[PDB]
Parts: sequence; structure tokens; C-alpha cells
Amino acid sequence: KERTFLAVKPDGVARGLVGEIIARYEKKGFVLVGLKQLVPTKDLAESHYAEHKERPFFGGLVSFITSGPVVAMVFEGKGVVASARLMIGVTNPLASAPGSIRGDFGVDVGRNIIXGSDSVESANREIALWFKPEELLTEVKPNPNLYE
Amino acid sequence: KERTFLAVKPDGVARGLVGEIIARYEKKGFVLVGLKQLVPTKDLAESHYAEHKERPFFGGLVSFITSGPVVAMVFEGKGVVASARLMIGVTNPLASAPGSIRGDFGVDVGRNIIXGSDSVESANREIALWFKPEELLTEVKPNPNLYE
Amino acid sequence: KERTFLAVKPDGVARGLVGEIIARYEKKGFVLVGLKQLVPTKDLAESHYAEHKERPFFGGLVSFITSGPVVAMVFEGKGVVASARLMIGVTNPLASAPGSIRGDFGVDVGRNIIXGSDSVESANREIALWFKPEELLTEVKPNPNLYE
Amino acid sequence: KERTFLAVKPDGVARGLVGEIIARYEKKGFVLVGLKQLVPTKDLAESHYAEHKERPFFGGLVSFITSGPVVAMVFEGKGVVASARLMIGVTNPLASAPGSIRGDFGVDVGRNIIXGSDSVESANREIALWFKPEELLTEVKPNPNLYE
Amino acid sequence: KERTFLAVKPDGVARGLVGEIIARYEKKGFVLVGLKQLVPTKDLAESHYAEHKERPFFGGLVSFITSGPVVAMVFEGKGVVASARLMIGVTNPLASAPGSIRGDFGVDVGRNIIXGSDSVESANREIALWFKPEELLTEVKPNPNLYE
Amino acid sequence: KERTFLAVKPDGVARGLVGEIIARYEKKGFVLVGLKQLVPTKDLAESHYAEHKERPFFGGLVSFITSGPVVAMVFEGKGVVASARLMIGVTNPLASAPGSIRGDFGVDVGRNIIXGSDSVESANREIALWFKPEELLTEVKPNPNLYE
Ligand SMILES: [Se]
Ligand SMILES: [Se]
Ligand SMILES: [Se]
Ligand SMILES: [Se]
Ligand SMILES: [Se]
Ligand SMILES: [Se]
Ligand SMILES: [Se]
Ligand SMILES: [Se]
Ligand SMILES: [Se]
Ligand SMILES: [Se]
Ligand SMILES: [Se]
Ligand SMILES: [Se]
Repeated sequence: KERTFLAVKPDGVARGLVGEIIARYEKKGFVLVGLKQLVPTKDLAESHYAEHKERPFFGGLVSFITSGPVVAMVFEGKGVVASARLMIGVTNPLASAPGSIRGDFGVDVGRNIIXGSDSVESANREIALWFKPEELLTEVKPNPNLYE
Repeated sequence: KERTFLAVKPDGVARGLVGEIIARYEKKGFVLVGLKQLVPTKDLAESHYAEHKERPFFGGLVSFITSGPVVAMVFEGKGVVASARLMIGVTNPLASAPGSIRGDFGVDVGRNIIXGSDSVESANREIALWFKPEELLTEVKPNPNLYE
Repeated sequence: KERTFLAVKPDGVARGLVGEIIARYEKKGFVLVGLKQLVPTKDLAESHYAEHKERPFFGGLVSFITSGPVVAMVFEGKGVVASARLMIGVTNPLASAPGSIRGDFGVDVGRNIIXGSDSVESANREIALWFKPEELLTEVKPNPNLYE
Repeated sequence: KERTFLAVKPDGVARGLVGEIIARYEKKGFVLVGLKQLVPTKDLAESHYAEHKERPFFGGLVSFITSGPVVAMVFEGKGVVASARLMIGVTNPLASAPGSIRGDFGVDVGRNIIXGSDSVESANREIALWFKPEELLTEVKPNPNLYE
Repeated sequence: KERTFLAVKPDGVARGLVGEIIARYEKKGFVLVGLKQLVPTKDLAESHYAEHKERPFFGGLVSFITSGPVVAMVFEGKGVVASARLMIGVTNPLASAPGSIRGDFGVDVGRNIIXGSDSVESANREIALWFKPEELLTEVKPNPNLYE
Repeated sequence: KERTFLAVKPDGVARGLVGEIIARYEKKGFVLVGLKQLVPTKDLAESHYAEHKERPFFGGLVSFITSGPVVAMVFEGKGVVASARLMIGVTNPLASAPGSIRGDFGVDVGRNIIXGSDSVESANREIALWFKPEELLTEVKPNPNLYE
């Protein structure tokens, strides 16, 4: 099925939010097919935020995501891309709804904990960039109580 | 006060979601006046989904709800019918909001965990169908800290 | 496999602890094979607490368990009888350990929330007493990730 | 930064909801700068609900908030006033969304658990009314992982 | 009934553990009769840790408890003094059992989150020291579902 | 500081327990310095369970740990090796105490969810075996509210 890329950013890792976030997605029925902790490299970051390189606040994003460990993961299931964003909330955590990750835990735009792919095309780009193919599960077996 | 009928369907029971769901309603202040586990009978199912019998996907619904145990319950309180639906979410779990039962736990329309009565008239029909009157509490005593 | 009888007593039901308790057992991997809410009858109570009828405080026990709704259930799995007691705690809730049901929620011996069968022989007696055989599941299917 | 006044009303205190509510705000990243339990005085109540004194249901509000203990607190952070209201929900708990405090726990307008300041001007009035300045923290140190 | 004094120390407050801890005691059925946040004064601290003044590490304790906000509370119920200690754990958090507060959250002896009175005589001394009598509830009404 | 190796075995991953387990260790104050999901290779497994190769049930262990994904992690803090085992419980999940991971979630010896290093010497062997040195954090920054 479909796949999305998720990164819990350095402020999320530092605040001890990793297991909480993973648990939310496992409980929803999405299946974990990639997971690692790493300190992102400058040129991985610059590729990651590539669509923003002609703007002034490009360097801020890059600087921040390389300042500490990130946990990177990909999950698989039906409509996982749009669903995962709904679960995260909206860009401003102050305006995100109670029950969403940023709604529950976040307070500042620059420290908004986690992000996910914004479309299926982005996700395929992002997944291939952060993860070598031997790091990803080929055979997925989900609960038969989940799909009809 | 008002009453609604709720059924946690076989996929919810199989996935170990029963106590979680009951706990959500107890925490809200609704009072439990009926509860049993049972494997629904063909002709109970056909009555339950009666308003759909002239459609092609009637047999699917019936087939599924009889394939395993269901836990059936009725709860009592002010506006319990509309409230319980709000707590469950909307038909597609992918589109249900974080914080709602289907929003948190569900992924497929056919495996959407639980359902409740969609009106007060439905509820009275459904309650009398699943539950003999001696199975239901007559005298309800709720928290005085709940109503004014 | 093995089976135990559990009753959440009227103080547990009144305090909204039902779903919490059920959820603890589901999370452990035990499977729910019986469940109902009922107001126990005098002569069911007198049979239930039969081994105590020659003591003075017999009537207290009986009086109390009939004063409100009880939720009765049976669960099935390996060593479920001894395990369930370990999860409940010890007779005095004040002395029960944090993490146990009475340790977390209880404060008085007479209001100790829940109880379970104290042996396999008790359990078979108790189960047959509270539950007609058509109320109990015959075919149990647990997670294959639980047993080897 | 900004500050709001919150009061968990006597129905919230009686129902054992205090720590749950505080925990929600701590998890969001707001910082606790005031906290006490007290039984409000008639003339403190009449000042508190001052903007309603020319209406008939003034006396109800006053009567109720003085009938038991209240826990009063102030929290500090970016957009804390509007954010806290979003977390509480809307006036009718039945219509508040799952994930919000009233959405999860409340059922009646008159027993709606908690309230917060509805603007920054209200908050400054309310804070100075319930709290002497030596009861409030002067120096606040929040997580650097929260703000940019 | 009986009463104990509890203080969540500055490391507990800073780590956002306040509501979690309060919630544990509310869930057990103990009743909150005192609560405030304050920055302890040197001479309050020196009285508090009075039985240790002839030892070398007296000044450390005093220095630390005055370095930030503390939330002080007293709870009331049957055997609340011994019970509360059991819930906290033992002096070394590393050796405290899962389910206990220090067992779940703590790692260092000097940063062990919370403490409670070690006897009824200590509690009466400590309560009168931290709390003026008008700050304490006179009339306590607990759940009738708790005591027999 | 000290480090231990932890593996959540294929039954834990399949049952959706990963985020729950990680969250327990983050809440305790231990810091995550390694994390990946992988399907273990035969000869990695045979090295991992090396001290058991002369026994008959060697092949079972190997067969099982290679049958699905494992999430491997290392955590760092004071007494992390002995502490982590205390948190997991004892070999038989039925006999593990409520509050421990196996006590809460497990039922069978062969399906006991997770394991950790049994000494500091084992941990150094195990860590170097599962993790290349560039996969591990060099610079650790924990909460200053944790250590004295
Ligand atoms: Se992002
Ligand atoms: Se992202
Ligand atoms: Se449904
Ligand atoms: Se339903
Ligand atoms: Se009992
Ligand atoms: Se029992
Ligand atoms: Se309010
Ligand atoms: Se308020
Ligand atoms: Se202490
Ligand atoms: Se203390
Ligand atoms: Se193990
Ligand atoms: Se292990």
C-alpha cells in the first residue's frame, strides 16, 4: 500500500516525545517499514528542504535540523499520507486541535516537533533520500482485522 | 434520561479495544445500563440492518457482524445519542478527527470498530431488539456533580 | 485453555472503573469469553459466598453485592487464575503495590473494587453459577503472537 | 510572555479531574506561575462574575462557585489565552470536540468543569483579583526546546 | 481522617510532572485539602530539614529546595501516610519498582522528584509549618463508594 | 555514562508495542543513542545467542528472532543496565509484576516481547555487534533536572 515519510525533529527528540508519537501511529493500524536515529548531514538537509532554497529563511531550517538527532521513519497503509498530516495538525501548533500531536504538545512554529510528506510524490522523493532500499521492509503483514 | 445503543463490532473485539471504548464513555459521565458479549444470530442481524435489505451490500454487513463476538451496550444521559456519534467520528475512519475513536484507531470503512444509533427513534428500536427488559437497569443513579 | 471468573463489584461500577479494568486484561493477552451487567439476586449471592455462611459477617458481603450493578466476566488464557490475582493485588488495597488495580484505585477492604477466583476449582464452580453455557464462547482465537 | 487565569470549578475538583487538567497544560509547554486551592468568598465571586450582575442567573453562578473548593491557577506562554480556551472547548460540553477537556469529561452547561479568561484584558483583571503579587512567579524559565 | 504532607521538589516541577503526580493520588481516592506553588524561603527550608542540621550535607538539601518553585500539598484519607510512601517508592529511584513515581520517572538520589512525611508525627509538624490553618479544608466530603 | 542494548522482538513489533516501550524509557530519563528496525540475519542471530549454542533449544531462539522485524536500540544513563531489566520484569511474564513491561503485556516465555543486556560486559559485546560506531551518538545531552 501507500507510504509516507515522517521525521521527528530535534526538539521532539530532546523533549522525549518519540515513543508517544510512534505509539499513536501503531494504534491507528499503520505499519512501520523504516526507522532510524541519525544526525542529519548538511547536504542531506539541503536536499530535503530543496523546494525552499531561493527564500531567505532556507538556512534557518537547515541549521536547525542538523543541530541534533532526528528519528526518521516511514509507515505504510491506506491513505497514510493525508491521514498522517491530519494526525500531526496544522503549521501553527497554537491553532492545531486538541488530540493532534502539535495541538497537544506544541507552542511555536519553529519548534513544531514532527513533520510528514505533503503528497505522494513528495513522499517517494523523501523516502528514497533518507533510506537505502535494504533498510525498508519488502514484505508487510498487517492485522486482518484492519482491512476488508 | 435519553439512551443510545452501541455495538463494538467483531474487528473491535478482536483488536482488544473494548475496555478502552467503555472507559471513554464512563469518563464523559454517561451511565452503563446494559452490557453483554454475544455472537449475533443471522435473523437478529437481518433485523438490525433492516433499512438496507433492498441494496446489494446487505449480505456483506450481515455476514461480517455474525463472524465473531460483538459487545453490545446501552448508555444513559443528556443528549447521549448525538454525543456518542460525535465521539465515534464519521463513516470514513481516515477522515475522522484525532481524539475520536475511529480517528485514533480505524483505517477502513468496512472495519470501523463500533457503531451507535443515528437518532432517538432508531435507538428505541435497536435497544428493544438486542436487549430483553430485565437485562436493563430501571433505577439509574449518576454523579450529582454532573447535572445541575 | 484455563479460565477465571472476575466480578467488578458495585463500588467499582459506581466509580467508573469498568473499562479501565477490562483494558488491563485485554492488554495482557487474555481473551474475553463472557461479559454481562446485572443486579445480583439474594440467592445467587448466598451461593457465591457459600464458604463463608457460618461466620457473622456473611450478611454484610451479601447485602453489599446486591446493592447495585455488578459486571461479571470470564477471561481465558495460560495461568489466567493466578495471574489475574496478581494483577488485582492483595486483600488490603493500602498494602497492594502501585501498578495493581487495588494498589492504584483502592483504599478500604470493604470497598476493594473487584475480585477473582482463588483457584481453578473455585473458578469452575463460580463460572457455572453466574453464566449459562450459551453465554460463553466455545471457539477462542487469540493472537498467534502470544503463544509459541 | 502572556498569561491566563484558569479555575477548575467545584464539580471538577469533586470528580478528581485536577491533575489530569494540569497535566494537559504542562504537556503543551505552558509554565505554571500560580496555583492554590481555596473556597471562594461571596464578595470575591461577585467581583469575578461582575459583568453579569444585571442578569437574573447571576446568583446561581455565585452560589455554585462558593459551594466547594476551587483550584485556581495561572499559566504563561505564547498565545496562552486563546490556546487555553481551544483546549477547554466550547460552552456546551455535549458539543465540544473529543480531545478537549469538556468534550472528554463534561455533559451539562452548569457543570462544565473549568474555565479560562476570554481575552487578555479579562485575564489581567482576573489574575490581580484571585492572586496577590507575591504568590506569582517573577522569573520564568521554560524549555529552550519550545521557543525559537 | 489522617493527613500527610507532600512536596514536589524543583526538579519535578521543572520536568512537568505535577499534574501526573496529583492525578495518581486523586485516582487512589485520597482527598486534596491543601495546595500551593511557592519558592521556599531559606529559614522555612532549614526548619523543614531540621533533623539533619548536624550533618555536612545539610546545606545541599537547603540550597536545592530553594533554587526553584515547589508545589506543596496535603491529602487526607485512611493510612494516607504509609500509602503515599509506598506510591512514591524508595530513596534510590533506580531501585524503586515500576509503577511507583520514582520507579517510573527518576534516576538520581539527589533528583528524586517528590517526597512525603515519614510518620504521622512528622506530618503534623510539616503541615503546620508549610500551611496556615485557613489554607486547609475543614470539611472533607469523599466518595461514599470508597469507605464502608 | 553506562549503556545497555535492548531489542524488541518480532512478537512485540507485530503487536504494536514499540512506541509504548520507548516511551517508558524516555519518561525514566534515559537517553536514546541508537535505534533501527531490521530483519536480523542468521549469522547475526547465532552470534547474539552465542552463549547458548551447545544446548538443544539454540535453533528455536535463532529461528524466531529471524522470522520478522526487530527494533534494536541502545539507551544511556546511570545504572541503565540493571534498571532496564527491572523495568522489563523476569523471564516468565505470568510472574512479572504489574507495572513491568512483561507483567502488563506478556503471557508466554517464548513470546516475552523484549530483552535487555544482563550485565555491562554483555552490553558492550551486544552493542558493538548490532551497531556500527557511526550509528551511535557521541555527544549526549540529558536534562540537567535529572542529575545532581
Ligand atoms: Se516540517
Ligand atoms: Se517532513
Ligand atoms: Se455501523
Ligand atoms: Se450501531
Ligand atoms: Se472479593
Ligand atoms: Se470473585
Ligand atoms: Se466559566
Ligand atoms: Se474563568
Ligand atoms: Se525527600
Ligand atoms: Se517531604
Ligand atoms: Se531475551
Ligand atoms: Se537482549
